[PDB]
Amino acid sequence: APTAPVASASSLMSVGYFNGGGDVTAGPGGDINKLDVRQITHLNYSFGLVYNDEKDETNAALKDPAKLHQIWLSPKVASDLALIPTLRKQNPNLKVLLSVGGWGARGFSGAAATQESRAVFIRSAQEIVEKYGLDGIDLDWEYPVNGAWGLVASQPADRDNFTALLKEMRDAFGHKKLVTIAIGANAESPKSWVDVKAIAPLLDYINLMTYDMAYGTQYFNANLYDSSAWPTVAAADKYSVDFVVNNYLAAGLKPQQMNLGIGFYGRVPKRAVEPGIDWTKPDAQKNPATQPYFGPQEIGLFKSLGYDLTKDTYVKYNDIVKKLLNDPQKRFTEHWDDQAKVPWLSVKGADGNALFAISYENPRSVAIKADYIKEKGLAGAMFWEYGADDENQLAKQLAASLGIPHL
Repeated sequence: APTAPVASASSLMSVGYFNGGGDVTAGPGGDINKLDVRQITHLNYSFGLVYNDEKDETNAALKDPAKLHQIWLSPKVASDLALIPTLRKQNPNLKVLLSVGGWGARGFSGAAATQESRAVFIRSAQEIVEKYGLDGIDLDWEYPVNGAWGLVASQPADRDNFTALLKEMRDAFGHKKLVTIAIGANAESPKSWVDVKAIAPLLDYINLMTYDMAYGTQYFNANLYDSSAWPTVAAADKYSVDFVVNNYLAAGLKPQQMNLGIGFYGRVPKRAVEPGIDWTKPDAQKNPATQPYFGPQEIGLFKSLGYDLTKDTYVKYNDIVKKLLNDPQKRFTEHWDDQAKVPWLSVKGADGNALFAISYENPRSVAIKADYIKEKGLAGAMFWEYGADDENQLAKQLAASLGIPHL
């Protein structure tokens, strides 16, 4: 122990995404004038996009050749960023970052390719951070090298180009603005996509996207540990939050550099609606490891509730409460998994059998993830996102369980 006491240690972090830009699919984000920021230490306003020359880009605004490699702010994003000072009144020590990228956002591979292209991107970030009085920039490139399985352009040079982009961004911003990233759950991310040891000293912290695991042959979307009763069939699909954290610790990231991402939403597992393939098998597609257990009645049920499960499986927590838990016909039965430490709902099939419909986060499971953050010595939590929460209930539980102090 020290010979003299030290000042009060700063609290754990809670980094909340506010998806004010929205999507073309989901429409614009929420109303920044109604946003309550009392439960967070850092706000990631999302998303800025990247002007790019990828052939498959559909956003015509991003194709301006005069602005290639710069950051694009939609009208809604630019309007909202001008309103940041009004949020600071609720939480004067709040740090606000602009997040650039997101799932399906093109342009990083080209922007990162050369010192010259990186310099254009960085100068754009500097101008935006300065002119809107932000505290820093967050980069959500999904993903260097892998390209989110071909969804965005990618090349092997992305790995070391990403390091260079972050190093040159830190050089330009200095030590008085924040630079952070979101990083994927996939085990291949630290192995092949991102040089975590090289980038960690450049970044204020790293947000782990410890969610979106309800794919392939896996049932749960953000199980803390493996579920004993619902095991994943193909080894490459076997994920848990603890597995992801341990992968990044083994790759050399320190606990104090990582926030644990929490999803304020649920997913219907892809295993319900699409054959799950074990790619290690011969004739893998001919002999699926799992087969869909939803039929037309269950697909139609979700359609009647506003979800086309062939296109997306995402259900906001507020809609889980309103449409599923509070379904007037009480068609969804609630369950708890003792090892995954998350809730899940079943529906009765046409054959009368209970079927695993969706796993998600509730206050109980969020409190458990907060206690795990404390147990593992992590830096705090990150969450996606305010517009999916139900009157900030998950954000409030998270703050209470982490001990975030009040104003």
